[PDB]
Amino acid sequence: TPVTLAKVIKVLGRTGSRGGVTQVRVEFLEDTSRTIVRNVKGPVRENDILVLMESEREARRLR
Amino acid sequence: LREKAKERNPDEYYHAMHSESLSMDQVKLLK
Amino acid sequence: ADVDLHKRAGELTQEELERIVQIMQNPTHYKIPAWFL
Amino acid sequence: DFEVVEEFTPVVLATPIPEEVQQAQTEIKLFNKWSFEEVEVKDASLVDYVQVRQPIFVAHTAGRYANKRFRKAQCPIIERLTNSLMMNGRNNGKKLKAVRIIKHTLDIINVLTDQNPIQVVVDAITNTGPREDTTRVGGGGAARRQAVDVSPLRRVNQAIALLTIGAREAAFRNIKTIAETLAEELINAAKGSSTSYAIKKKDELERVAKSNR
Amino acid sequence: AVPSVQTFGKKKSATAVAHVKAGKGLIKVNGSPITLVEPEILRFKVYEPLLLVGLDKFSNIDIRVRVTGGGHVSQVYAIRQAIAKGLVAYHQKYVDEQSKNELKKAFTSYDRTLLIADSRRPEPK
Amino acid sequence: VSVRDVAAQDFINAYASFLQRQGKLEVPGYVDIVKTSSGNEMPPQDAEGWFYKRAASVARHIYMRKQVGVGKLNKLYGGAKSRGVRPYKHIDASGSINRKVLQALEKIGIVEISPKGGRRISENGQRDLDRIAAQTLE
Amino acid sequence: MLRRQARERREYLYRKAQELQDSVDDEYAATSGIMDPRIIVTTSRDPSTRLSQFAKEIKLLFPNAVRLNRGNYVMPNLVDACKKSGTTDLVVLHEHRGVPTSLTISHFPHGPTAQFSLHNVVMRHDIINAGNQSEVNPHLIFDNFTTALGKRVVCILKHLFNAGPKKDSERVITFANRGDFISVRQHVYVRTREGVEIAEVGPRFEMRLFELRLGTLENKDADVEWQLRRFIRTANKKDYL
Amino acid sequence: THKISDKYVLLNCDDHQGLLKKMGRDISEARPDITHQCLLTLLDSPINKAGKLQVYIQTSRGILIEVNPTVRIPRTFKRFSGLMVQLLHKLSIRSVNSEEKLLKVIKNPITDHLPTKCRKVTLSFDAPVIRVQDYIEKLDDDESICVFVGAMARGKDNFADEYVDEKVGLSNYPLSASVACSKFCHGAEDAWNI
Amino acid sequence: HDFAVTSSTRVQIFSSRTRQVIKTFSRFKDVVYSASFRSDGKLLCAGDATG
Amino acid sequence: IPTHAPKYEENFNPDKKSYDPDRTRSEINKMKAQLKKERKFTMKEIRKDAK
Amino acid sequence: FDRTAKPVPVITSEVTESLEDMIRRRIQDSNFDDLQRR
Amino acid sequence: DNFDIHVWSVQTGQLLDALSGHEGPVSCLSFSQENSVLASASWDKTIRIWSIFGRSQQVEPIEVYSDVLALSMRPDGKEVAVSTLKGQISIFNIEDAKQVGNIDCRKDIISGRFNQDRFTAKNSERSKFFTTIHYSFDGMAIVAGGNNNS
Amino acid sequence: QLKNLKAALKA
Amino acid sequence: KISDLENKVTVSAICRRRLPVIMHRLKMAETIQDAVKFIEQGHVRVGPNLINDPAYLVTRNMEDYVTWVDNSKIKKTLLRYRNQIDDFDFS
RNA sequence: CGGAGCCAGCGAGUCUAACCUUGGCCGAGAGGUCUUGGAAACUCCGUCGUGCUGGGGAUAGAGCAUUGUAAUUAUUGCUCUUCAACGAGGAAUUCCUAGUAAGCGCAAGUCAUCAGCUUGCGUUGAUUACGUCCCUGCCCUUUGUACACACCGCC
Repeated sequence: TPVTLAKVIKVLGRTGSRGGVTQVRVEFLEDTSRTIVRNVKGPVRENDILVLMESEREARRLR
Repeated sequence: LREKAKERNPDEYYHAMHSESLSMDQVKLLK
Repeated sequence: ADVDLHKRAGELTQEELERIVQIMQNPTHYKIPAWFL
Repeated sequence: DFEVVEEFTPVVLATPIPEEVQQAQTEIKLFNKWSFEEVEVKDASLVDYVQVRQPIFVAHTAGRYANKRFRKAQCPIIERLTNSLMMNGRNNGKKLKAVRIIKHTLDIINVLTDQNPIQVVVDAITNTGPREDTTRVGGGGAARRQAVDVSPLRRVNQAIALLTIGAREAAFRNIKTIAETLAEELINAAKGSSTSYAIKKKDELERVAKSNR
Repeated sequence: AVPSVQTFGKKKSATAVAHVKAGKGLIKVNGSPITLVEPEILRFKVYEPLLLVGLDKFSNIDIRVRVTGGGHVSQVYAIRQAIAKGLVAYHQKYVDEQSKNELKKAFTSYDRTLLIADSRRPEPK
Repeated sequence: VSVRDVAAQDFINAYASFLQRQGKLEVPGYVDIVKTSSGNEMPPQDAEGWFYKRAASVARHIYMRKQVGVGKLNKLYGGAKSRGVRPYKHIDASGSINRKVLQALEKIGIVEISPKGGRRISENGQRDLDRIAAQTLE
Repeated sequence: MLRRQARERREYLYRKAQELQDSVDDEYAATSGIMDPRIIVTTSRDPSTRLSQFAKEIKLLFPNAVRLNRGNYVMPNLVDACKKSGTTDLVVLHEHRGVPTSLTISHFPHGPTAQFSLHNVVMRHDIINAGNQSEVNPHLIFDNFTTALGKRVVCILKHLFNAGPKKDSERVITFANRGDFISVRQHVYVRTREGVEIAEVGPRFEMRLFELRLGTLENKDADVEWQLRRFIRTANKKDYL
Repeated sequence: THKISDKYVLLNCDDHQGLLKKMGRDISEARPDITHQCLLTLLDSPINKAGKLQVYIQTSRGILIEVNPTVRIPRTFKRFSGLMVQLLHKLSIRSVNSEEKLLKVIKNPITDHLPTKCRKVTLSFDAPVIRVQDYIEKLDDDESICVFVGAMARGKDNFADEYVDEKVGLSNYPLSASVACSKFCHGAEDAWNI
Repeated sequence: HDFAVTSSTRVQIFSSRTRQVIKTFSRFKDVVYSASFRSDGKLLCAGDATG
Repeated sequence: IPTHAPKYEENFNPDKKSYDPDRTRSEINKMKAQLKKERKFTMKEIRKDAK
Repeated sequence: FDRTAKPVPVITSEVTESLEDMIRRRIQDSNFDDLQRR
Repeated sequence: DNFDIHVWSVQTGQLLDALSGHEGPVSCLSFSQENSVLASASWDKTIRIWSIFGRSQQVEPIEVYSDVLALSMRPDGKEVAVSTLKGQISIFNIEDAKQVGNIDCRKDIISGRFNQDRFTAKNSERSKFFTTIHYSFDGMAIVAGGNNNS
Repeated sequence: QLKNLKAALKA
Repeated sequence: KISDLENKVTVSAICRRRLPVIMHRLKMAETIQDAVKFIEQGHVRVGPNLINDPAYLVTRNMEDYVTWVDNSKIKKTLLRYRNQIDDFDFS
């Protein structure tokens, strides 16, 4: 599978998430344009690139 | 004296703080 | 009985085997004190 | 052409310093054996979370590296490796024991497969650390999983924990010990052989994530 | 009457007093030379003060270091602190100040725990 | 050169080899039986020479310290003990072996009886000790 | 700043001696109701699990309290680090085989340290699963504190609670004197039409004061304002000895 | 078990009248005898005589009991029930030389103590049945096989609906559980040359 | 400067400067047969009789 | 597979002590236990009486 | 003989009944002596 | 003379908290402009990086050699410059706590010979320090002045 | 504590 | 004290804030006769800045920080007699 | 296992003709006798060895002493054999965020508690969160008054 790298730019606070899963608004690197919200598990700062296997599916809440 | 040690005040200063081949008995005569 | 303590038991031929059995059967007169019992 | 001379006398101190030490004074090698130059992280997204840009002499730089959130991602990768390796019930605070077994470990991965041992441990970390993961979503009581991603700090942390606990499980009580079994498990995880416990656990975690994504 | 200078260094409870004076190279810990430091695996932790800057800045001096108290690794951290700050004090007040703050910039660029210690205890959360 | 210039092993086993190939020690005879302590669980592993290594060790040790006695050497050569299920308390070393090795050093001529009791380095032994460390560094 | 702490504690000793001549007391009158006090709870050294869950019960008992870990914290730099944190009270617990025995209260900005033996404890962690504590800032009730030492201990003992609770504020905490044995329970209630019904929850114990020193915890040179006299020939004849 | 007074008594369907309703559940499913018969056929199977198994039995109460291949279960039912509370209380019983250990209680989940790579099936009467021989022969020889054979008397086999995927059985017929596990062990024999 | 000899259950290595035994190798469950060196002189391969 | 027999005891009660093999020390095991619990009982009762 | 001090006051159902009707009479009076915002 | 750092809310003019932490008197403050961390600095030779927002109140001390005056912060919020009493300037990174460099500035200020003196005109450490610092908005130049006329 | 106590004492 | 400031604040108290007698009560000198010599030679700072006039009233909040400067002969000989002369920070 | 090396800090009311010590001698060992005065963990170098293992010492015997008068139910130490049990602990549950968990010894015995222990002292010293109110709960508010600018604007 083609894995892709993508840089976070904003950690969305105040969303109703599962404890231990923080939503984030990541954006790709092959083009610097199209953004996608994902949900990451570990501690995440701003602008540290993370890896994505799925390329198109948007994230949601975790109840 | 333990109380004065716990209050030592580490910046005190005064003028006074600037500074064999023989037997036993004849070392005293030597000195 | 004068055997190197890592020369393992597949070795140790008959003169040393007879010697160590002789030590274990005559243990008094080999300069071993009352440590023995 | 170009020339710069700074010292002029042959500097020899009155105490005789060993020749390997006064050779190491030119460029700091790890354990006076391994250069932190020419070590690059072949993967992206784990640079600035491993840290191989500071040539240290021994993995015992005891500075305060834990009283912030992210400032345990800047002490070097082999110091994090030996500090994660030091812990069990039989040993806590046995860090000179942990340093000497990491010394034997990287020495014998040199004598087997000479790339250079810090290069081997760094791309071992990158191949070990998983990339997708599952969490327990609530659902009122249903045991449904859900697929999330992992930040690079979580990837590096879980990578060093998986390597260390894999060497623990591989020399709990059998023939070898922790040094050579960390060597063999780490070279398997560096090559990518899928025979090590680390890549077994990474493939299992990514497989269950792929399954119930 | 020789130009001497004396510095102190301390981790947890160990204490290291260092006398740097104009000599010919020798570096002593309790009389024994610097090649023989006891725990044998942090010998480079005690070397790297005299390895960041080159031995030619140690050709003219000689260092005698008494060390009491503390455990093994606290003692060797105390010796590296005493060596580093003794070298920068000797270069502060007996050779050029440009060499002094060049040494100080090199030490504080490697790590500033080589010079001063975080000697303030904990946080009550 | 000195004794402080050379490390633990490189002085002690070198001086042990020197006293071995000199052979002027006169081992106690009840060697190969003894345990060097009350808490060991075996005699030493190199019975053809552990007395020479112990003699070299006490030679280095009284070079480094000033004046020692057999009780101080016993307390220093002792250690811990796996005495059983109960928690562990400190033990002592073997006084007969320590007196035998100090008497052997007395009859060689390295040590001598000082005031305030105790045994110290003699002049000939003082010249002798650092020489073999100089040949160690050589 | 050791000369500053020495000068302020010498001024404190003078203020206490002057107040004892011309008899809310002197140590607490600057902060009787303004500052809400903060409380640091620690155990002795390498605590047991039962002692640790008792310290958790005490932290849950009176609020604005943290349960600070105690392993290899040296006592003088512990109390001066607590001073530089700028909190108000320290509470140390000493156990014996899981049964807690000493409760040392130290109002550490140059204030008094009382010490209490702590006889018959009951821990809700090893009896009752009924839920969380109420954790409201409580009311306090005190039974026959009439001696001057009783007023002193009720001052330094109720000046560690949250100041000015409301009417609805549920839980009450009692300190009853039954012959120099301050019995402590704490309850929640409702108002029935017949009356009131209480609900026992949290710890229960009784503590006897045995030292009350004017200095801080670490010094041991502190001038004793009061300590009990176990071996006079009239020990069991009066109260607040 | 039930400590009544006297001492323990097991929980069968047939050992009393109303201890099942006394504890507060149904006498229709008080079924440990199919567990005893099923485990003794799994132990006396020839693939167990060759030693290619390890039998994790469990209950509804979350416990996990591992038996070795080398276990000689007592042949009767009364001696088996006498062994059962020794297991359920002492949590560990020895051999005749008492060095080794053969009937142990272990932590949860079963997926922890299972091997690294393993295929997960159940007993499934409500399933298109694959032939067991070429079913085991289909996959290769690096991932193990586990069957989550229910010892239910009546009900739904939803107990392992969190890891098990391949819902497969042996027929659409009413079989016994001993027959189901013996068919799977004989299919493993024909697959692995026993 | 070194040579390895292969006795029964005990492989020794000698040095050429002094010609005395300097190291042994005796973790061999049977008689040990072949002792050889790698060409970088760093590791000793010993084939024994157990396999 | 080498097969072994599980050691256990019929009508196994955890509250009762196990089947003692040796009759010569069964009674001393029963009594060195009873004695200890009865000693604890009598010391606890006399100190409650004293208080 | 004679003894130094009164022993530990053992907690009996009578003394917890007296403590409970003390505190319930006290909060029926609502005479709890807390601090004040001053 | 109460060794603390007070903070008030400017929406409702109340005292938010008595944010303590030092051991002596503070002398110079600054908030950041990118993360809005506080960077206090006090005469216990210590600067103190505070993060007071968002459930944490994270403290981080940094320990300078001599006494400390005169803090200023770079306008990109990545480092903080501090003067000392031993005639020096230091700069500290704040997402880290390591230094970057120390400008030595005790040889290039000329205090004046007072008319009330016995001593000389240069050796007397009268104002051989910098009572106030500021960064420049590009981020490189630092201007500094003290109780002397330089 | 208060939830279940008050609910059980009123109901 | 509110209304009895009529009787106590006198010369013997308003001169007790002076830097010589505060120096002598801090035991930084033998007597006033050479305490004035020290603080006139300009060895004694209070707070960060050096103070030379020997009529200075050290306040309440500055009595804690009236200490000798770094790089001075008396600080050097004090640390020499105590034998703790940490010569990294100038003395 | 066997040699070898090496670093602490709290603490300071004694029998001084029988207590405690520095040193000499005796015995493998414990201990004795004669005179003087009043630091483990750790590190290094060698030997096994994946085995109820040598881990492990419960129990039994044999022998040498010290003390309890006189062993007479073995006073405790040491030496050699005898090598039972025991293989990291289910259901669940509790605690814990940095010189912390934890490992390690060393002192003292401070009017209440504590000798089975209690408290101090140092030694070595990590992993993981440092965010979120989704779950469990707890608390507060639902007149903004607080005086600018801005925002909200009937629970």
